[PDB]
Amino acid sequence: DIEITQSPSSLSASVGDRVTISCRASQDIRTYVAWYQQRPGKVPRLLIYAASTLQSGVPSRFSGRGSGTDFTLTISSLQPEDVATYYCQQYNSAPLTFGGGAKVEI
Amino acid sequence: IVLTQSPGTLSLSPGERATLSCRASQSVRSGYFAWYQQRPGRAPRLLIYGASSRATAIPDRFSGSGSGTDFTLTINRLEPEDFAVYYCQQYGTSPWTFGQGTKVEIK
Amino acid sequence: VQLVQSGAEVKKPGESLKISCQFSEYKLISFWIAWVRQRPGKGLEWMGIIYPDDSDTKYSPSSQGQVTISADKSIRTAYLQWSSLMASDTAMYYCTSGSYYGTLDFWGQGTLVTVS
Amino acid sequence: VQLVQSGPEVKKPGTSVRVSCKASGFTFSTSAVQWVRQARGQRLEWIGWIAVGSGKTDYLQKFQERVTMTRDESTNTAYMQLSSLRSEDTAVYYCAAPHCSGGTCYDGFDIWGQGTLVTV
Amino acid sequence: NLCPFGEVFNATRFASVYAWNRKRISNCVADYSVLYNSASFSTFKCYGVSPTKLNDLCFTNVYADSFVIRGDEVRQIAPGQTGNIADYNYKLPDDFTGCVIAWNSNNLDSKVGGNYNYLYRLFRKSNLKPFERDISTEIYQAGSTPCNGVKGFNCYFPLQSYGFQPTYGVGYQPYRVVVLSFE
Repeated sequence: DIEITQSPSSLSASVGDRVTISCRASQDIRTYVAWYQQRPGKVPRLLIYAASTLQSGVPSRFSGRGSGTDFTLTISSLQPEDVATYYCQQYNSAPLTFGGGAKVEI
Repeated sequence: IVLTQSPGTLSLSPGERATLSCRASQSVRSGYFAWYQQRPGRAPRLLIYGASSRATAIPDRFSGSGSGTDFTLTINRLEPEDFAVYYCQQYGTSPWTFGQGTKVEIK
Repeated sequence: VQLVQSGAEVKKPGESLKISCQFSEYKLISFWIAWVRQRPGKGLEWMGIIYPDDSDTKYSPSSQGQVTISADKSIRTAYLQWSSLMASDTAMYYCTSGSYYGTLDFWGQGTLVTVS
Repeated sequence: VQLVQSGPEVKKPGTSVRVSCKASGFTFSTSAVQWVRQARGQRLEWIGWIAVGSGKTDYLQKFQERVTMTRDESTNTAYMQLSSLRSEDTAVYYCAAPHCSGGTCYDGFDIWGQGTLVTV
Repeated sequence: NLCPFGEVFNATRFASVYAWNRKRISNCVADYSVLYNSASFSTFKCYGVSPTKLNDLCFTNVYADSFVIRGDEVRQIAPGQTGNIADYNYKLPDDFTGCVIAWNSNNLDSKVGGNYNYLYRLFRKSNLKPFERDISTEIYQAGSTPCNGVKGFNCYFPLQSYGFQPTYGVGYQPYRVVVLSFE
């Protein structure tokens, strides 16, 4: 399989701060990493396609970056709306594995 | 299949016939048994196929007869050139298994 | 495409289960449905994928022999079929669909499975 | 027709060796490459084999989990990826492929590459 | 009286290259404008006819052969080519008079974990005669020893799956190919 290891499980930042969440893959996946956001109660929401492309309806605050082994989701000035958990999925190859969680609390 | 080579070590002279008898546990799928010669340092070279059909470029001094479980390799004019370790193999549906080598010894 | 699921389930460890998910009238043959599992507190896990139009199913190694995934095209519903359950299956199950690349764009509400 | 292996790959325990055999002259699409192992002063030990056409690999059960085998038919080669090396894998590795010229293989593994000594 | 071309190019699924589908077109009014004046076709290459001149000619039969191959193997769909597809799956005559239309169909025929519905023949004793195909699944005999139906050494299965995946490179991504031959 392909193993995904993420950033620290817990991140805390102030409102308006810039937040980075990075995850790395065991093998080499070209750019096929999606980024999902799951609010504490709601269903997870897909944010980012192959790391760069956003999703319709997502504010342009979120930004994807990286390639090969390491990928990164970055958030500009924060709001209380973004206190969710963030997962990075690799959809290269078979078993599309998920990373860990990146809890964010203001 | 767990093959074996009965003659152990051949302590012969380069004048007499060398017999290499190879005995399996089960049988083999048709003509998939094969013989190989490995000189002390050289990579093994293929000699024989299922029953008698020798490989290309093999000198005529190498011949062998056998079917089913039992197989045999014969050397008529044993030579200093022919002093190596001879290995069995089967290509059956099982994981292919070699045989414990037989070393031919001079005098 | 919208995805509506069956509902909350309460079972016993030996019980077997059927979980349903409806489709909103797909158009392409490359219309896959993935089932993902989120145990309480733990993160999302990708169980398996199915293509209803040809009904071709792929499983993750973890859930190969444990679960089954079917899809009745006529009534337009996929199912996660559980054999004899375990206490380790008290999770939230999501029926998802998305792009042909395998990304999970569309999510249905969660089916909450509890076994005691 | 000929077949040449890689060079010696003396490594440390726990590493992984990618042993390569490159073949010339064959219609390699029909050939099969078997991989065998022989310690110093010991008997040959079969490892596995590759059907290059279908690319279907059959391993020995002892080596089933540790080792994988691939082809890369574009370069007409054959690769053996051996995982964490226990101390026993200090042996000479051999490829064997038959005369498969003209879409018709020749029974028997006659063509053998010069061995590669891998030390653990 | 338009032609069934809508049921060929816009078909749901395409046959495997080793068992390529053939459909006959006759007693019909053919509109090749809808084909050439479409950007969906990555490859649109005609031999013996001009794409604009096509509407100006009449033929007694038009054979549409549909299948699915890789991106790298599109080149083999041409008169006088050598390769897996040309030698063992689909051979075109050297005096070919017709068009070849191939377009990338990754978002149709490639599926997560590998699409194993598409197969191609690996081996055959002799190359295919032009416009001739065999759907035989008998265990290929590579050497002298009779196989007797036991797969193994020199007893290879003749068909191999493409295993299409959506994350493959453009070379290995599936391409749907329709070959129009005019007679």
